[PDB]
Amino acid sequence: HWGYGKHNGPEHWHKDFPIAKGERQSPVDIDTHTAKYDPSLKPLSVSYDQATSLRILNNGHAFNVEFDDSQDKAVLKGGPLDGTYRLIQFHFHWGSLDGQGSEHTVDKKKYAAELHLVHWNTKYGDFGKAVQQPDGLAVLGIFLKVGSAKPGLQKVVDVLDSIKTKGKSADFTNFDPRGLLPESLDYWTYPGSLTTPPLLECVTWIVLKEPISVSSEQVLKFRKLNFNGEGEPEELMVDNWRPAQPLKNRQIKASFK
Ligand SMILES: NS(=O)(=O)c1cc(C(=O)CSc2nc3cnc4ccccc4c3[nH]2)ccc1Cl
Ligand SMILES: [Zn+2]
Repeated sequence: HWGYGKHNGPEHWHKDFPIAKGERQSPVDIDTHTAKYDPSLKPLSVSYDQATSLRILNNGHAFNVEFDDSQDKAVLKGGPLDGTYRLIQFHFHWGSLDGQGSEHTVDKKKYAAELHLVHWNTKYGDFGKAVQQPDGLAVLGIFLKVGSAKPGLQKVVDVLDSIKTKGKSADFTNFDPRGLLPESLDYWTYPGSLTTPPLLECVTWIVLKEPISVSSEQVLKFRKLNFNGEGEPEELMVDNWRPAQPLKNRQIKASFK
């Protein structure tokens, strides 16, 4: 039922999912001036050398590139995190125009898109149990701006026509998510939630300061995807972002400056 339209978009989600008005909802605006530099924060450890991508799926809201998370192969640690978080999937949120599309904002700035690399805490055994825990997930968020192409993105862009509509999937092996990372791993971090229903308050958000650039042609291909299934009226998959939510009783920490 939920989606991103006038009638079922973010401002409606609270009726099915009451925590949408909770105390640690995401995304948020990152006020860079009031983010607290924490010299005790560690460098993020991104260990994606042995990542095994499996498949790409249009789930009707976005597309997910899924990984084999049945061993410690692509893991996130360090940073604000205790213990080890395994990559399960990544996906993006993007706009109908270059001036919008990110979920997090930085001093109210919206990026064209935002990449979420979703990881679950191995102490909880699997993703489904992890999302019921307050430290269950760690999502690495990376902003996308439009400029020069991201060559490491092109494999993803080129398979989108094979997953145009809801429920379509395609094999997607040997994709290296290191090609989606900017040079710096400087980040902001704060406790929050899934940005999509069920909006569970289980995420440590780690948002990189440095965006990656992607070309106008790459983001255009995102915008040709469909939220509908095959054989249904075409509604372009665009503006699949949730706006900034109240920060409430939270502090955003900076690993830099
Ligand atoms: N936008 S986000 O917060 O990074 C984020 C997005 C998503 C998705 O939207 C993937 S599609 C997706 N469909 C479902 C259905 N039920 C779920 C129940 C619990 C948890 C996830 C669920 C889910 N995720 C999954 C995890 C995260 Cl952390
Ligand atoms: Zn997301």
